[PDB]
Amino acid sequence: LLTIDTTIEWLGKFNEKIQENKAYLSELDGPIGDGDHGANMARGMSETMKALEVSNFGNVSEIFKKVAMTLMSKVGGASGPLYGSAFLAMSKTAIETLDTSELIYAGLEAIQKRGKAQVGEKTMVDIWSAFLNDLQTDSASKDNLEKVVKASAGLLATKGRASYLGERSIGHIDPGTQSSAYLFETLLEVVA
Amino acid sequence: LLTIDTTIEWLGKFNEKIQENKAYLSELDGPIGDGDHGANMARGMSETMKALEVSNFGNVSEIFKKVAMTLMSKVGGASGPLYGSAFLAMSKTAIETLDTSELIYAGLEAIQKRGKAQVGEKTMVDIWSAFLNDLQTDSASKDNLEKVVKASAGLLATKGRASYLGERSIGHIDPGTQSSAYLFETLLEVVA
Amino acid sequence: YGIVIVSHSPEIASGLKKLIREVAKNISLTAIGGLENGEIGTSFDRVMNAIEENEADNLLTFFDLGSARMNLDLVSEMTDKELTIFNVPLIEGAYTASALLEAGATFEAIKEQLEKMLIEK
Amino acid sequence: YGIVIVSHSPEIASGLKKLIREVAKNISLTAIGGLENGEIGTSFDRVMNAIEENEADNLLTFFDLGSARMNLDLVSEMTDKELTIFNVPLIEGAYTASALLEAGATFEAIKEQLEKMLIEK
Ligand SMILES: Nc1ncnc2c1ncn2[C@@H]1O[C@H](COP(=O)(O)OP(=O)(O)O)[C@@H](O)[C@H]1O
Ligand SMILES: Nc1ncnc2c1ncn2[C@@H]1O[C@H](COP(=O)(O)OP(=O)(O)O)[C@@H](O)[C@H]1O
Ligand SMILES: [Mg+2]
Ligand SMILES: [Mg+2]
Ligand SMILES: [Mg+2]
Ligand SMILES: [Mg+2]
Repeated sequence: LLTIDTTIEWLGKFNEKIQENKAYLSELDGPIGDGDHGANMARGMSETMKALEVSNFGNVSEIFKKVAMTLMSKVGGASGPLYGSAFLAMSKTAIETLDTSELIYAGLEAIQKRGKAQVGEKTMVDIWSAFLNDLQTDSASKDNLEKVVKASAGLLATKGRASYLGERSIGHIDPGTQSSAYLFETLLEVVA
Repeated sequence: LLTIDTTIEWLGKFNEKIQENKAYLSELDGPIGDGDHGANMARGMSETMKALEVSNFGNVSEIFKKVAMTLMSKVGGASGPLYGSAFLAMSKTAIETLDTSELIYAGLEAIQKRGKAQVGEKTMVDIWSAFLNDLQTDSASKDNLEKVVKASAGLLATKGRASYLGERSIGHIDPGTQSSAYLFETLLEVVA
Repeated sequence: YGIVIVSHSPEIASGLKKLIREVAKNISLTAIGGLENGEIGTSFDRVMNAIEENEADNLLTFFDLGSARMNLDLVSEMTDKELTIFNVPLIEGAYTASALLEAGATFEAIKEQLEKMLIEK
Repeated sequence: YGIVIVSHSPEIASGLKKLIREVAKNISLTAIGGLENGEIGTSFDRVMNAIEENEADNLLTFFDLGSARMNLDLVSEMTDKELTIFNVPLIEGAYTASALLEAGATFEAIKEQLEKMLIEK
């Protein structure tokens, strides 16, 4: 289970994956969006890591709450309300339990509530769901994460900016799905 | 039937009525529009009178085409396209005939084609149709024109800016119907 | 009652307010567009701001794209003001609601009219 | 193909083109609003010009209010350029057309999507 120190470790590694791959995420957001997802996430996570440095946390719930508010303020696209609400729910769950699948469950439920996406609609919901299912079957892995990211290409987008492209969204990897893969891949590294 | 001279007289008279009543026309356009009908028409008709001073027309058709194209350019709401199309059709008709009822017919037809309105929809169509039947039945009069202006108050607007107010458009005289009344009463003044 | 406009664009927000002011001079009206840097987008903070800036306690709200709606939803959950978020065209919906509100339409009649223009945002 | 936006507002027109340029950098895109003096309104001469100014010969066109439509319809009868006038929401409809056209959707496919969002203007 996560702790104050490994949570801060996890988010730092996530910020690193985000900064490293920011051009790629915005590239993914080109054919099926407005070409800003990487930029959006880089800003939000740079600001998040700044905000975590100056604060002194009593618990993990506090960390998640700080993540939620920073992303909600500093990300100007859909990923803001989405990740922000994911982290907010995880913040509330963390007061009572730091069980990894319980947290992810809180986050998924909140993303689905916020954006109203079902599984298979070509959004980050797809990987949040696949990753939780894997944790519940003790089969979560980076390989399985990458599988979901690649699988996102074949789907028709029915939510968000991508949905405006109809059939022309098929053949393009979803940027939020990719940024969510980085999230879980770094999680697995520190949590295992 | 109109001549070159009584056409120029008509339009000068019409312009005078518009300038003198521009505030009332915009006032009528308040509760069921954006409060500009008077100013659109005033703009359109001063420009039209300027245009007629600098030209030396060879027939009535030529005058109508000039009016048509000036109002199209210089009336800047819904009334421009409609009066514009009206005078343009009348221009074409004026080549074969200067029978007043045939001119009003062509005008009414172009307005209906342009704005898609039927009689009873609280627009200027209502008075163009009534004025036409009046000419045909040899019963056209000022009193019969005010009849239809006053009668527009109780019609539900199903076209134009007025239509956004639904039933809240009832109890309000249509500004386009009023400006078309001035058009027709000044015509009856000079046509005989 | 008041009207709130949320757009990805500061220019759309500004131009729509002016369009609307021509038919609704006296209504309580707020428009917000874009992020704090003038770039295209929407944020929780700015949506919340527009909600609290509006003089009214019961707010009819309008947006362009889905992520703007999400920010309205979030604000709705955090304010004691009563927000209705309408899944209708931004320009045409806000314009319809404002003109009606100016002219004295009831809330119910406005909603009746907006129900008629529901689009899959 | 080309996209023409016609608004009563210069700021809507400008804001909408910017929003759209984020998803359609390469399309022929013309956006006009307001009168010559920048006041709220629709100038026939500007609409006519904007149809000439666009480099394409088949034009997908969008408007806010009924009078804007009438200018488009007038201009349509006065050129050999093929105009389609879409009776759809200005922001949502123009955004949809522009995104689809940038991604290489056919005219027919764009029309099929826009038919889904027809409003009573
Ligand atoms: N309604 C939704 N539900 C769940 N996820 C969504 C929704 N809309 C968008 N997303 C996610 O957001 C990502 C795009 O994020 P970003 O580009 O930052 O926002 P925007 O689309 O506003 O520019 C998509 O790749 C998708 O995974
Ligand atoms: N579709 C239409 N068909 C016929 N007449 C119309 C139509 N739309 C508007 N009108 C007329 O135009 C008048 C409004 O003129 P004006 O205020 O100058 O234009 P706008 O409504 O664009 O500001 C109305 O009073 C009505 O008589
Ligand atoms: Mg994006
Ligand atoms: Mg964006
Ligand atoms: Mg008007
Ligand atoms: Mg007007």
